[PDB]
Amino acid sequence: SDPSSINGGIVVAMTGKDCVAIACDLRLGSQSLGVSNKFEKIFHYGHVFLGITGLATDVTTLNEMFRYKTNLYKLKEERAIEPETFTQLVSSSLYERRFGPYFVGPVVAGINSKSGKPFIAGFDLIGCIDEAKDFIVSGTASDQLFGMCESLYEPNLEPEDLFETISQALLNAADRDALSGWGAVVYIIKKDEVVKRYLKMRQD
Amino acid sequence: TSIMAVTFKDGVILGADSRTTTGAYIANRVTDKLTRVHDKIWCCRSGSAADTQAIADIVQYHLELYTSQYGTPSTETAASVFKELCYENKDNLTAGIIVAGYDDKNKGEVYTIPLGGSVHKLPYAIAGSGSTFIYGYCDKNFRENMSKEETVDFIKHSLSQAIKWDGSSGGVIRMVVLTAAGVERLIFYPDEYEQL
Amino acid sequence: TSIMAVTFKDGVILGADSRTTTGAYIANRVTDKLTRVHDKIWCCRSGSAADTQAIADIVQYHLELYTSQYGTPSTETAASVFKELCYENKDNLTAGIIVAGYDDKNKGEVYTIPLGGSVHKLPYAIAGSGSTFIYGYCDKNFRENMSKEETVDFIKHSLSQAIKWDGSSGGVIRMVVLTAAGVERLIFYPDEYEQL
Amino acid sequence: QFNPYGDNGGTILGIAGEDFAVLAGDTRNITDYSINSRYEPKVFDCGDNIVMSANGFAADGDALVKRFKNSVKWYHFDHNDKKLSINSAARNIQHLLYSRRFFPYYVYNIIAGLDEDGKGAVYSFDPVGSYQREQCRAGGAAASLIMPFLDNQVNFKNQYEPGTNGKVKKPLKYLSVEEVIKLVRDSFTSATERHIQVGDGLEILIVTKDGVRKEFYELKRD
Amino acid sequence: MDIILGIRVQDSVILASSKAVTRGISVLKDSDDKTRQLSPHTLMSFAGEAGDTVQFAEYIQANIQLYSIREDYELSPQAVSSFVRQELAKSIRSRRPYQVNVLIGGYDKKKNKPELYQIDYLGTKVELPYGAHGYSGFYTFSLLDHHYRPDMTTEEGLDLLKLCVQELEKRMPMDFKGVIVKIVDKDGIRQVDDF
Amino acid sequence: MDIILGIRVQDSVILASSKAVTRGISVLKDSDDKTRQLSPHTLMSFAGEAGDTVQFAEYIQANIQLYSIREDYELSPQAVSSFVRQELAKSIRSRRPYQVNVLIGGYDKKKNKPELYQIDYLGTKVELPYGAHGYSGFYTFSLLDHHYRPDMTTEEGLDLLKLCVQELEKRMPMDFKGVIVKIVDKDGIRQVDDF
Amino acid sequence: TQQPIVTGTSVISMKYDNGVIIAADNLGSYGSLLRFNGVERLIPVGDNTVVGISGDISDMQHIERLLKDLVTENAYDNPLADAEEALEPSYIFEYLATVMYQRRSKMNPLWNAIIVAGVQSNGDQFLRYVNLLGVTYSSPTLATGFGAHMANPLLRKVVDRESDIPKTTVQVAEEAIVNAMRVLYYRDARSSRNFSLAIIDKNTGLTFKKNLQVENMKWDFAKDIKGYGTQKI
Amino acid sequence: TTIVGVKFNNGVVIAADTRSTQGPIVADKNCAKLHRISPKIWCAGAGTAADTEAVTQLIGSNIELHSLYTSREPRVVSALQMLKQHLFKYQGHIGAYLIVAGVDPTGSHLFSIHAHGSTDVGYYLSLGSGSLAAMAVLESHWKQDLTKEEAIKLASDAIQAGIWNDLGSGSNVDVCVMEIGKDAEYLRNYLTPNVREEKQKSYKFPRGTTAVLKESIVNICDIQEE
Amino acid sequence: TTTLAFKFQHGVIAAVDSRASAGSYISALRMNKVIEINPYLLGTMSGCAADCQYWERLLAKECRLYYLRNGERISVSAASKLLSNMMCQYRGMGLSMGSMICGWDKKGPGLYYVDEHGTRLSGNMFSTGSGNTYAYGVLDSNYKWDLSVEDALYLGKRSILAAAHRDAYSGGSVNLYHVTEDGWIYHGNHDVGELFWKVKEEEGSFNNVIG
Ligand SMILES: *[C@@]([C])([C][O])[C@](*)(=O)[C]([C]C1=[C][C]=[C][C]=[C]1)[N]C(=O)[C]([C]C1=[C][N]C2=C1[C]=[C][C]=[C]2)[N]C(=O)[C]([C])[N]C(=O)C1=C([C])C2=C([C]1)[C]=[C][C]=[C]2
Ligand SMILES: [Mg+2]
Ligand SMILES: [Mg+2]
Ligand SMILES: [Mg+2]
Ligand SMILES: [Mg+2]
Ligand SMILES: [Mg+2]
Ligand SMILES: [Mg+2]
Repeated sequence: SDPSSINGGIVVAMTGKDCVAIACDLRLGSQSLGVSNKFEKIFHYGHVFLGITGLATDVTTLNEMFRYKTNLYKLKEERAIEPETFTQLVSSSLYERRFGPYFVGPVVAGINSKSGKPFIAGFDLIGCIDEAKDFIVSGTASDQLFGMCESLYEPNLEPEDLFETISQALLNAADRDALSGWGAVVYIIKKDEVVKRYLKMRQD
Repeated sequence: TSIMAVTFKDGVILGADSRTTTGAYIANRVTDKLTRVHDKIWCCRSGSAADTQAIADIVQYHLELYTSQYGTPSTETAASVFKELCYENKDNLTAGIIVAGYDDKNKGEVYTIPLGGSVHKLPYAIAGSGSTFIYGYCDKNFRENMSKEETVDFIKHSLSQAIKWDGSSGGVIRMVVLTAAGVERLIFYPDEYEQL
Repeated sequence: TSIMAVTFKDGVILGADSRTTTGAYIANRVTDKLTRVHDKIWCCRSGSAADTQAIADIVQYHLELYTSQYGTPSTETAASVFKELCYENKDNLTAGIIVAGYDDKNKGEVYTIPLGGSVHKLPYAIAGSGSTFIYGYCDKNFRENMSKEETVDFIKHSLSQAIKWDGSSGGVIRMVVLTAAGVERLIFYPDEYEQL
Repeated sequence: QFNPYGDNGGTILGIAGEDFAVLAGDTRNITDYSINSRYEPKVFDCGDNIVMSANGFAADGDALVKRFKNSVKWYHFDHNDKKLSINSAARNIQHLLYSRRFFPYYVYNIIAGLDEDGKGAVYSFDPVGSYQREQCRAGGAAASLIMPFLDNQVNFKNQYEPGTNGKVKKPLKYLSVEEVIKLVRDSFTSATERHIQVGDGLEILIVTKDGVRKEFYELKRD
Repeated sequence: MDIILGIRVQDSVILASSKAVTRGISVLKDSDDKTRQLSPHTLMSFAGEAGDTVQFAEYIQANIQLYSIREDYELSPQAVSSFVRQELAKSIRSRRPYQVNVLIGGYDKKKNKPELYQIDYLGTKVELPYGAHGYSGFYTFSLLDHHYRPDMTTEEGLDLLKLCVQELEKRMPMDFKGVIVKIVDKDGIRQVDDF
Repeated sequence: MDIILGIRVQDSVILASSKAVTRGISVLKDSDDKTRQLSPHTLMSFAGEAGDTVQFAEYIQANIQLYSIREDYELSPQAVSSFVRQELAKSIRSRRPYQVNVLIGGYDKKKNKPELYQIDYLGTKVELPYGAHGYSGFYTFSLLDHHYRPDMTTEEGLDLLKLCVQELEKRMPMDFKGVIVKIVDKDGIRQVDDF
Repeated sequence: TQQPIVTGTSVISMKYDNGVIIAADNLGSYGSLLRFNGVERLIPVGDNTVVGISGDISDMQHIERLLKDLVTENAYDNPLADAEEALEPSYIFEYLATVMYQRRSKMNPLWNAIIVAGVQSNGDQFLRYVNLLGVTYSSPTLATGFGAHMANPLLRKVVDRESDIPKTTVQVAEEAIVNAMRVLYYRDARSSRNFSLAIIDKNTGLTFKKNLQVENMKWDFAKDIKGYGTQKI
Repeated sequence: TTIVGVKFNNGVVIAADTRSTQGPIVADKNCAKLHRISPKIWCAGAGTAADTEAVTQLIGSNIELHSLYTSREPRVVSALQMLKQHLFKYQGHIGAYLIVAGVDPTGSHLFSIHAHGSTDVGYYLSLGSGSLAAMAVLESHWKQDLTKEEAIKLASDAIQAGIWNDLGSGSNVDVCVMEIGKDAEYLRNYLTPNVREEKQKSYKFPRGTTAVLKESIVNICDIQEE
Repeated sequence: TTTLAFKFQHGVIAAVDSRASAGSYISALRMNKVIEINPYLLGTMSGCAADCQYWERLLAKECRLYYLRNGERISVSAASKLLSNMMCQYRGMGLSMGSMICGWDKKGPGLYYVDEHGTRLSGNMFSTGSGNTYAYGVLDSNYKWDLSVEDALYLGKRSILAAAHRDAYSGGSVNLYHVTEDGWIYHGNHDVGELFWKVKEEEGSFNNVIG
């Protein structure tokens, strides 16, 4: 019944030294029933990454909407949108449905192409921004992720170290959540290279 | 309902209106709400008439039995019996009772027992739906050690105002005077108290 | 809330307490409930603060526009604007307003507008949760054509009792005097009115 | 309508070593958004080298502990001062809990001690009496924050040995008391940060063959 | 309606849909075809609330047929599935949503690949090798998880489908009156008349 | 449980009862015998809420078996049916009633007559030539009203019963997994193993 | 199950170096009506304990009687009733806590919040809370109802932890309590100006102060406040 | 949340804590609750966080356009009037509870605003779950004719009361001082009394600990030439 | 949960998962859902964990008392009936308990399904819990009476795996039991995480899943 927990799923993002990481599980379900193990929840518009948890129809719908809006932004501005700007766009777009909201928990991740500064942000379903320095969490295992991230995280981690930290935070949180898991993906993001890694995890 | 009990120099006076309603219909316009539980211990009843009649009847029974064994009971003792009934059966009762009596030792005493079954000893007490409208008047005009005539006027004026504003209150004003001299019943009709 | 407006020989006086509650918490203990809609037309507000502020602001706007076109409006006209808002939006409002003003022709006038949006012209009016406790006192002590000092004492004593019994009422007593002489604001602190 | 239950917050944590056991809990007591006490002990030495904590609704938790302590007392009277083993205590507590199957003790209970072979033991319960022996368990408000961390750092879950790439797991080496206390302090420090009902103080009870020892550590008071 | 199944094999997509229609306590029909051809190489099966299902399917059919005539070109199964999803996602926030779940089986003539899309009434789209709606998956997915290969023939796909229906017929309380099976491949859409 | 039928012919009573048992969305058993022998010439079938049915039937069975031993005598079907009715009428005003509907088929050895009694969970008893409980009668009574004669043979009774089950299997939405048929006559109770 | 009718508001308390202080106003409210103005909600038990009660007054009067009867019963066949075997604060509290938890377990609670303040035989300070649910806790400062939200913050600035208790004098503690009572009068709509205060000291014993008033109140700044936004007159 | 507003001699100061929560969980430990409507008009909000932001940015936008239209510096009564009329229109469905403070050519101002559209005036105010803890401090220590330094102290002490005693409030103290004839000074993290202590252990993993199935380069660049 | 049990030529197989849930939160990864009532009697657990543990351990008390009074092991039929009678006393009081009583007695191997409604069913194959539908799918298509002990153990193991994969409230590990006329034999704890990848490779199943 609760739209934010019908399909299940989780997203987590972390900052490091001159890098950011964002990761998600691959499960899509109908409550107890597992339907897909290939439902990726992370999208990118240029070099800005967006992870979305919650109701799958709204996840799909919002991706298509922000693809729409960022493609027009780029045609008019003659440049790719930056994370700080995209974050405001997400917040604006969600609040315009204040009394009929998308049931989602979005997470922005990326590096400013000009300043080189790593950036992450989170929102509630209605657009309130959470601009944290350390990490952002979202999904049905958000409590589990908060506990893992708060204990495992330390600032100024290198890309290959940050990978291990975010992977372990996600994996162990997902293994304590019935509605998350069935595979996982981690994006490691640097100023001019992005690596994508599929994790091996228990399939129950 | 508008009921009150007031202590004064020579003892205590109970006062009440005479209206009983079933919604907006006046089922009885000459009700006697001043009820006797002992020779010189009377009570004013408010709330469910069934509940308050049942209680006062049980109290009257207890005090009659007390008297047979231990002699004349105190006003405090009577209030304790009311309380014990109102408190232990608070889930199934809707009763707001004022207890008033005269001793030669303790003189005039007034106890009020609201819904929950708590007891409060006071110089004077007011209760019933019409009491709300005279809290200010009674507080401003009450004095300790008034004369009988002063106290009768105080109750008459007070209940006159309660009747004037409360639709659930009305009819005649009944009063019972409790002194060493005995027990005096009084009555005051609309044409008397309305023009005050 | 405890609010009242009283006419007298030289004009009219509005009075109010200063307590605003959110349940049992006192959100504001120095509220100003005496609000101006025109130079010498003021109102006392009761009910939803949001609703009564929104209304009085709209009324102030209408009377400012009236004045620009047709000259100084009557107190009756101001009460009609309040009424029209309170009556037509009665399903979505919880407002109990007392309107009071001074003309040189009509002198001091008082109108009360309870929940439904009806209008009642009166010599004096009381409203708010604390008014219930002083219906009897105010009815007994009000006279027509009182002096300014008599009227101030009447309001002070009345609201003192309302504050004393009503938990939703309290703080300071604010008053606004409306006469030909002008507009005088008054204030009375607890140490003054509590000992009455 | 009268609600007979309440929530006094708090969080508890039990870890079993090779020859020891720990039972920790924060000392904060709360209702809604207010603090009742910054130091209200939650973990108790119940006798016979057994420690216990009933977390959730404090009134029910205090009643259960009080009843079990009493059960230990009567076990000595009835059975010639025989030592109540940890497995026997656990089974006894199941029956105390299920006596109220239709008006439950609203608590998550954990006990810790040593088994009859001298090895560290932790037993965990649900509010109605289902219990089982475990190596690691967090209970209470921040249980969902802490448990995954313990799966990772105590049982080395999702951890593999470098170079093999997921073919060979991390071996399950036992933990010392010094290493366990670090995980406990870090668990509660992390929970204090992200959970509003956790903080003020941390009290740890360590159980060895030598007896029951206490350690106290301050936590953030916001 | 009740049960709709779908499976994507090597060179085709197979859709199986129940034949029963019930009003009150009476089965009014035991030969109902819960499907519409959207285009020569795209088939959509459907299940949900009474009336809404057919109305929605026919509305989609009309829109795709309109596109085909306008452009003289068949839309890809992916394009059709996205169009259908948007209509359902649009519908879920309407005054009265259309309570319809669909499977879209199509053969992409450009890529020479069969494609199966599962879309529920909320507008939740997923591409799958095999799919179902409602309770159908609870009984059948364990068999499909076990037996399914991507290089299966159409005949092997039908045999695995028979096993799924047999399991449904054994463990489901409801009598769905068998299934109509249709195959979608490079040559178009055809019905298996004996099943 | 679901469907229980009964028919009284010339010289016997025939009871047909479904084989299905369902918990949640899964059919746990397709060979369940919803009946108990109360005495050598008295059979009771039953249907109602889970658990209550068997508990009630076995409780009745124990009471009749106790009577048989005590008196060394078989109670008449009428006497047994009255005993059962009273227990249900007693039950309906209890704290938690037993939600069980029954058919009692018996052969009265004294009168040399078959007898069928229908009793619902309220304690509503009726003697009938043919009977059913729940929705079963909605489908079958029209056939029985048409074809039934009182001088029918046991074989004709079974053929008419087959027609009733075929109608149920066609028009009922639920799959009740066929029926177990039992015949009660002068020689006692026997089961028709092929139906 | 019931609902409270006539109620008493906050009870506040704190520990200091040689004992405990407890305070509560003298009001008995009937919903929003300030009905009864002479209600004592601090009830001494012997010369070493004071029980402060908030919530339902009829249930308070019942508890008041249980305590009076407890003293009577303790004196029975007890030559040391005014010495070694006198009632201790810890005994009185545990009795009440037992009663409260039993009544909630029968779904017929005493609709109260109680603070038991006193000094034990060994001179140790006793301060413990119990309510209608049978929930118990202890702290250097304790307060019921609104006092929990407004008084505790002020009293915790004086005694923030256990180690601040020996550093806190009776003059400082009393001053903090009296200030807290003033703040409650400003901000609690079901409070009164009149209140009672009790000090239990291990040296000077039990001091029970009646008919105290909130004084030194700030109201003058109200004259300057006009309107609700834009009004100037 | 704990927020306060305090008037003084030549201006007004507001302050807030820095904890944001989603239930009993702390989402952000260093949230910025002090928002800007105009350069010298700042507000702070409790309740629904998205509503307090949206309504603040909306009115701030309209205030800026108004200021440009009238060639005048924005007034606090304008922000107040625009906010309450907006909130009243949505009948409390926009859960914005704000303390609004600022300086303008008329002088210094301090208002509170509730979600249904009611406004209040005061010399000292408090809002949020920690409002009672803060108000106890304000009622104890506030006086007439405060100085700038006394008012900042009173304000931050009031916020601290909320931090320590209210579970909905915590972490740091933000302050903004608006003095007449001066630029407003925003003091982000004016106080930092809740720094996390050093952890006992480092949880940095050995490289290779996590099992991996597939690696791939993600193309974030546009389509290339040649 | 997911549990199953079935009779076959060489006795009865019993297989269960080990997960426990409190909403979406996985409260336990490794719970024993089998009770060893006696050397020839087993009991599976599904539903309220507390109810399952209390009543099945109370059954074991009552089954032990039977042996002492009669000098003979209780039958599977009688044991299942005692349990179903316990359920009938707390009829409508809110218990939640689904169990299979597995064992070997004089009639040979025995298997009974019992639930909180007092239902008692005899049969060759049963499966209970949130993931029973997934297990039935594998069982029904692969079950025979002529199964070897090795193949039968694998079937029950593979059937739980199917459920653990699809059902969100089933998983953790698999516990296997084989009941013979010499008593039950425990065939170990099998982590689903490791078992899944192993079965995927060796069997070729779960082709859709990537690994
Ligand atoms: C499936 C995992 C879930 O349906 C299975 O049914 C298990 C069966 C099981 C049997 C024996 C032992 C353990 C599990 N059921 C549960 O896990 C039940 C499901 C359930 C939750 N609420 C509920 C259920 C069933 C029927 C009515 C209501 N889950 C539980 O019993 C929950 C309450 N228990 C726990 O989360 C905890 C357990 C057990 C446990 C905890 C928590 C802590 C310490 C020890 C044990
Ligand atoms: Mg999982
Ligand atoms: Mg699973
Ligand atoms: Mg307006
Ligand atoms: Mg007052
Ligand atoms: Mg904390
Ligand atoms: Mg879908």
